[PDB]
Amino acid sequence: TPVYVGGFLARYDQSPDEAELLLPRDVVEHWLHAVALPLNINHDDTAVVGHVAAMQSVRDGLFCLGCVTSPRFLEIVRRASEKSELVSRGPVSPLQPDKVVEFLSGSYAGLSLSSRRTPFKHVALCSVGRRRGTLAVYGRDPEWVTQRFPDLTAADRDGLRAQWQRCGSTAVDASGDPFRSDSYGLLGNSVDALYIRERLPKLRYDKQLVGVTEESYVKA
Amino acid sequence: TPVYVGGFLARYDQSPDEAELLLPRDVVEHWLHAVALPLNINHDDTAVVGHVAAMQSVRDGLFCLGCVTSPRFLEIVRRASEKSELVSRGPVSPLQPDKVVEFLSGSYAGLSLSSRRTPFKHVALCSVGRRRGTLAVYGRDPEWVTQRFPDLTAADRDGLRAQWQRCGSTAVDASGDPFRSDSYGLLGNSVDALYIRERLPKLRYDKQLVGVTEESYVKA
Amino acid sequence: FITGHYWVRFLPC
Amino acid sequence: FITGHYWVRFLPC
Repeated sequence: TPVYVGGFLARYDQSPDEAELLLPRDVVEHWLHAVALPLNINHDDTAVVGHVAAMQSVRDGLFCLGCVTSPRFLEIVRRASEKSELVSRGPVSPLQPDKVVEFLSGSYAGLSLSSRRTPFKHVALCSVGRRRGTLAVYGRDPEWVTQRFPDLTAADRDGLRAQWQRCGSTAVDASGDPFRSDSYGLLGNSVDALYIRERLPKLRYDKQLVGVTEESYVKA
Repeated sequence: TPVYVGGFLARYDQSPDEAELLLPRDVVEHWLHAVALPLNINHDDTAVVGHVAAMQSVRDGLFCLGCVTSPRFLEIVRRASEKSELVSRGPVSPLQPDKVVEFLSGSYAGLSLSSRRTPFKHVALCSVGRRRGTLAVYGRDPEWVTQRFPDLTAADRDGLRAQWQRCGSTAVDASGDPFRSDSYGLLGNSVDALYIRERLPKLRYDKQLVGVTEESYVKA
Repeated sequence: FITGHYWVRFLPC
Repeated sequence: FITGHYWVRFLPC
């Protein structure tokens, strides 16, 4: 199975320390007016794991819903998940153990947009986002992950649902695997994640802000 | 080349929160009186990367000097090191870039003894030790890593030097590779390291306590 | 490009 | 066995 990922890429109610990370409602919405962005791991062109299935400018931020498809990547995650003491401990009641989702939840807890200043380039899964509020929520059902975020209106969800339900090209009768990296890369990426100062308070901050306190796989 | 690792496994001047982690001078020294301990990664029997070359009860703690030998492990570290943004940034002047040492320095910053309550079982490299003062200092020269710790006396160093200079069995004319794990395991281990609450202040604490503020590869 | 990342901050365009 | 680890705390003997 593929894994779906939801979260904000930017937030309108959050003001970044680094002013370059500003991304207001006027700018985001005009950009969405101006064929589907790649999903990579720590902005590595060789670590594309899928695509952004939906994008929606909602009350509080730019929300997106990416799709992790790569068999090569998900197979790395599978083998690595069976060697984590965190994953072994399990998820909160009443969720079923899902080693693959739990590992991604732990390892790639953040979202990071790559944008100008076409205006959006791609989205990266990463340990923590530099913009606050950018918690990554993984799960098998996209309707389910989108429901993790309680402040999304039914108006917002409909706009999102429209995008991830939209059928791709009927032409090619296979699903390509974009992933051109390895577990060595993902291991290389891991050290860096350890040296982001106070990662876990940043993640805790993101969690309560976006109200992901509602059963989730989030490890923070 | 192999890589040497120095650090305390316990400290006499540090009192653990968990009383089970007590390990006093009487007990440590009597245990050293009662064929060389394996060095593994996060206490995984399949992740032996070498051996403890020396052990010395000094003024402040149980100090040890392990040796990371595995070609299979060091080759994983090599490939992963070329994919770290931390490793790319380099070490402090005036040290030469050493991607392998830098990665281990970042990734496995802690030491963890496995002991009773024969009394010592093995030593694990890990992200952070649960006992404080247990900073891992890596480097190519064992005389050099031992010199990172300024509070070790020349009496202490001589006792250590004796042990790592002592010739092994002249019988077998090869050096075996104990490592029976993979990069998937090391990747699996990495998530857990992310969820140790305030890892970096613990590491900073260890660093100044043992006076590793003297050019080092330590990333904390 | 500007990213919302800690390590890969800018990106060629 | 007792370890000085965060995740693998006890160890069979």
